[PDB]
Amino acid sequence: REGKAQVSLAQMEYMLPRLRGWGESMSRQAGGRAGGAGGGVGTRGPGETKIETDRRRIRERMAKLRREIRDMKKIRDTQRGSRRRSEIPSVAIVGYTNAGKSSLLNALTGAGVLVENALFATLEPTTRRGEFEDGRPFVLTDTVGFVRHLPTQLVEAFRSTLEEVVDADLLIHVVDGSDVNPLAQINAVRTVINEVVAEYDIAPPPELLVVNKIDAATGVGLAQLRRALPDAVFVSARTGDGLDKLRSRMGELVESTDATVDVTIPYDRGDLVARVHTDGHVDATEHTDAGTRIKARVPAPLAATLREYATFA
Amino acid sequence: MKVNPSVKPICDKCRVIRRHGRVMVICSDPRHKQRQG
Amino acid sequence: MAKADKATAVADIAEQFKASTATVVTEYRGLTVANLAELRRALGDSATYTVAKNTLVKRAASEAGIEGLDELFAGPTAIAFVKGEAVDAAKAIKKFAKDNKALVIKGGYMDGKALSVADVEKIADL
Amino acid sequence: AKRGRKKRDRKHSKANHGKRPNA
Amino acid sequence: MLIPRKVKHRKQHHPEQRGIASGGTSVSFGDYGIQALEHAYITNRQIESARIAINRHIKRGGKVWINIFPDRPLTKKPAETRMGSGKGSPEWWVANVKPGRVLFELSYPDEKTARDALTRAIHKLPIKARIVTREE
Amino acid sequence: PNKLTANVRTRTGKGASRQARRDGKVPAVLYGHGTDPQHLELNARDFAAVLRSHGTNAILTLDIEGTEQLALTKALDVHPIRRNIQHADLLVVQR
Amino acid sequence: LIKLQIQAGQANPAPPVGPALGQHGVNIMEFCKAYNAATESQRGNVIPVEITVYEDRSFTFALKTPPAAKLLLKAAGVQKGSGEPHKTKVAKVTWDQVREIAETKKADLNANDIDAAAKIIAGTARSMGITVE
RNA sequence: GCCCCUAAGCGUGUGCUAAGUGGAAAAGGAUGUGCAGUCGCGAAGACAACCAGGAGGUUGGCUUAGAAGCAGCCACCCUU
Ligand SMILES: Nc1nc2c(ncn2[C@@H]2O[C@H](COP(=O)(O)OP(=O)(O)CP(=O)(O)O)[C@@H](O)[C@H]2O)c(=O)[nH]1
Repeated sequence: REGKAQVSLAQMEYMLPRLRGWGESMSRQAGGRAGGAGGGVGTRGPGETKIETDRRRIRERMAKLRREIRDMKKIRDTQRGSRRRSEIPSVAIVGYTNAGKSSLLNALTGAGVLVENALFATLEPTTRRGEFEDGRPFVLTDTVGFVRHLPTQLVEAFRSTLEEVVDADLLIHVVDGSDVNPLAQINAVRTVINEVVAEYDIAPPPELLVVNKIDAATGVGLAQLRRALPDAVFVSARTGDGLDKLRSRMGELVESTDATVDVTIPYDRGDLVARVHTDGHVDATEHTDAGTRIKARVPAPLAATLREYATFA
Repeated sequence: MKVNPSVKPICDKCRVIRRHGRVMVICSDPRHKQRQG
Repeated sequence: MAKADKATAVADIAEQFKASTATVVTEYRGLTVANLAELRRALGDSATYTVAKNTLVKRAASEAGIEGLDELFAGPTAIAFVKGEAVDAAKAIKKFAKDNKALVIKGGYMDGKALSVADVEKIADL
Repeated sequence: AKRGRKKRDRKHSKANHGKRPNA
Repeated sequence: MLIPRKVKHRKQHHPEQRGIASGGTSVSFGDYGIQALEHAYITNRQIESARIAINRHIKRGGKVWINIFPDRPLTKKPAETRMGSGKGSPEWWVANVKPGRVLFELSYPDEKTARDALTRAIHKLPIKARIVTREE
Repeated sequence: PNKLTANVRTRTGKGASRQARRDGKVPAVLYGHGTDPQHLELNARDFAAVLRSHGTNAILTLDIEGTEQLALTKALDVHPIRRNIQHADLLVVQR
Repeated sequence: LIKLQIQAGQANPAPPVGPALGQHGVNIMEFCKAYNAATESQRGNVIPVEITVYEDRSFTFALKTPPAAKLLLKAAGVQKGSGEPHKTKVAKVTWDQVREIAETKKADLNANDIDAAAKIIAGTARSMGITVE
C-alpha cells in the first residue's frame, strides 16, 4: 500500500504540470487493450485505466493520497520504535542501482530478500538483525535505487529511505562494476546525501565503500581500483561470493559506544557471571578459577550494576 | 481487547467462550484476548 | 483395557502362579523406582517382584486356577513370584518393615492356598 | 437509503402476495 | 494474467446467470476442488488472486488446474457521461460461473494443507463455494 | 450387504419420480441381456450404503417384488449440488 | 544431590566447577581437594563425583566410571563426537570389548544382563553417531 | 384476520425459539439450541478430577565454559 500510494501521488503530481496536451493525447485512444504507461501498479492489475483523466479527479486523489501518506508516516514511526528505544547500531546499504544491494544483504546475514535483474528491484527499505565479529546484535537495512538526476517528482517514495539513512550511524556505499565511470556513479549518488543532511542535519555519518559485480567487473580494470583508489572493499560476484573483511572493518568503523573499561566479576551466585557472559560480549575471557577474574566490555547498565564490585586486578 | 467480527484462536492456548450473548476469545497471553462485538 | 493386553492377561498370571508355590499381594504406594528395584531387580535372584493391573487380573486369576485370594485384590498389589524358595522370600518381604515401613504383606497365595493374619510372618520365620 | 429499503421491503407482506406497485 | 488471445466479437451481451451447471461439475484432474454454489462473474483478477494464494500456500509442490477461462468481455462506459451513444469499450474479462461448477482443482500429497489452501482460494473468491473431493 | 430390495414403479414420470425422491426412494431402471426393461425403486439409504463400500461397479443382488435377480450398476445420475443419486441404471446379468 | 563430572586432575575451575559447595556451605577448595585425594589415580578417565548435602551439610566421596558414550569414544579411536549420528558414522566399534568392560559398569548402573547392556550401549553409540557392528 | 385498540380463537394437538428473533442486511466469525446419522473408547473400569512413580544409561551427540529437555540442529532405541 505504501508504494501503491506514494508512486501514485508522484505520478499525479508529475502530470500536474502537464495535465494539458499529451495526457489528453494518451487518453484519446486510451490504452487500447493495454497502453505503454499503466497506472498505480503498472504491471497490469490496479492502475490499468490511466493516470490523469480529469483535473477534478486528479486534484481530489492527490489530496486523498497526501492524507494517506500522512497516515503512513505515523504508522512507520510507530513501527520504528524498538530500535530508537534500544539504541541499537544500524547500518545502511547505499547503492546507486543494480549494485547488488539486496544480494549483498542476503549475503552476510543469510537473508532471503529478492534480488531481481532491474535498476529498481527492492521497493521499500527492508532490514534484518545481524551480528558483528564478537556480537553487537546490530541492524542492517538496504536502500532503494538512486538514479542520476533523482526525479524530484518522485520523493515520497524515497522519503522513507532518506529517513532510514539519516537515522543510521555507519553508511556502506555499494557501487555496480558495469559502467566505465564508477567515479561518476559514486559522485552522482553521493550528491543526494548532501541535501539529505541539509534537510535532516544531524551529522556526517562515518562512511565506507564497496562495489559488487567483482566476478564480471574490471574485466580490463585489474586491481588499480583495488590498490590505488581510495577506501573500498569488494567480494560479492554477480551472484554471490565470500565476505572476508567487510564484516571486520564494518565493526571497527561502526559506533564503538560500548564501553570497554575493565570490570571485576566475582563468583557470588552459582552463575552470576552468566549475566556478563551473555551481555556485553565475553571478549578476553581470561578465566582463572573460583571467583574467576576476567576483562570484558559491558554496557551502561551492567557497568553501573558492577561498579561497586569493580576491584582492580 | 481487539473488537473484530472475526475472532479465531490465534494460539494453541486461546479458548473461545460465549459470554452475555457475545463471543469472546480469552488466552493466557493477554494480547490474544479479543471479542466479536 | 487394550484388547491385546487383556488377551495376554490369562498367560500374564497362568504360568507365573503355576510355577510359584507362593505369591504376595499388598497395598503398595510410595516406594520410588529405586526403592522398588532395591528388591525387584537389585536383589533379583529367586523371585520376580513385579506389579500388574489389579482390576484386569481378577478374572485372569480364576483362569490361572487360583481362587483363594480374589477379594484382596481391591487396591494396589505388588506381586512377588518366587520359584518356590520361601525361607529367603519371607525374609525379603519382612525386611522392608524397618526402612520404609510402606511395604506390608496384606496377603497372598501360599502353596496354592490362602493364608491368615499370622501366616504372613510364619511362612518362614526361621 | 432507509426510506427506499423500507418502501421496497414493504412488498414482502402476506396481503400483497410479494409484489407491490412501484416496488 | 489470464486473457484470450482474440475474440470474434468484442461487444457481447452479459453472460447469463440462470440455471445450474450441466458440465464441468466434477473433480476430474486433481484430488480436491472448489465447487461453487452461486451464479457469478469470476474475473481474470480473482482467478489470478486465488491461484497465487494456493501456490503461495503450497510450497513448491502439487499441481493446480483451472476449469474456467475468463473470455466474456464486459464493457464500461467512461466516467461522467450521460446515457446513450453506443456501448462502452471492453473493460473486464469474466467467466460465467454457475452453481455446481468446479472452478479450481488441486493435487497435493498432503491433506490438511491442500484443504487449507483451498480455503484460502475460496475466501479470495466472491461466491460461496465448498471443497469437494474426488472420492465422492 | 449386496442384497438390496426393490419395488416396481406404480407410476412413472416427473411427478412420480419427484414424489419418490422426496420420500427417499431412488428410482432405477433394470435392463440388459434379458432385454426387458423394468422400472423399479430402491431405498436410497441402503443403495448409497452398499455403493460406499463396494464401489460404483458391483454385482448387486436385487430382490425384486416376487423373486430375486442379479444386476450390475451401469449409471448413476446424481445431482451435482445435492450429492444424492437421482436415478440408477442397472444392467442385468445372465449367469 | 549434585553431580560434577570431571577427571582426577584439575583443581577448582570455576566455569566447570562453581557448585553449591562454593555457593553455600564449605569452602570451594575443600570439595575438589577431598574428591581428588582418594581418587588421584584416574589418568584422564572421567570419574564424576556425586556430592550430597544434609540439613546443614554432609560431604560424600562418590565416584563412577566415565559415561557410556565417552567409553565408546575412548575405545573407538576418535576424540570428537559426530553431530550427525546416522548421517556420517565414524567407527564400527565391536562388541567383545564392550561386553568385557560393561560386565560390571551396567551391573552397577542398572543390572548385569549382558543383552540389556548391549542394547543400552547400542543406543548410546547411536546417540554419539559412532555406532557399533 | 380472530389478546385490547378492532367484527371475530388470550382455539386443539405435536414440536421449536431466549434472540423481543417475530418486528430489515453481506462477506465472514461462532463450545447457542432440537433432530437424524457415523468413528474411537467403556462395567476386563474409559472421560473429568484425586493419592505415588513418572527412573538408569545421562550434563544422550553439534553448538557453545554452558544447551542437564527445554534458544536453536541430527538421532529419538532398548534393560525393569
Ligand atoms: N553485483 C552483484 N550482482 C548480483 C549479486 N547477486 C545477484 N546479482 C544480480 O544483480 C541483479 C540485480 O539485483 P541487485 O543488484 O541485488 O538489486 P539491488 O541493486 O540490490 C536494488 P535495485 O535493483 O533497485 O538497484 C540480479 O538479477 C542478480 O542476478 C551480487 O552479489 N553482486
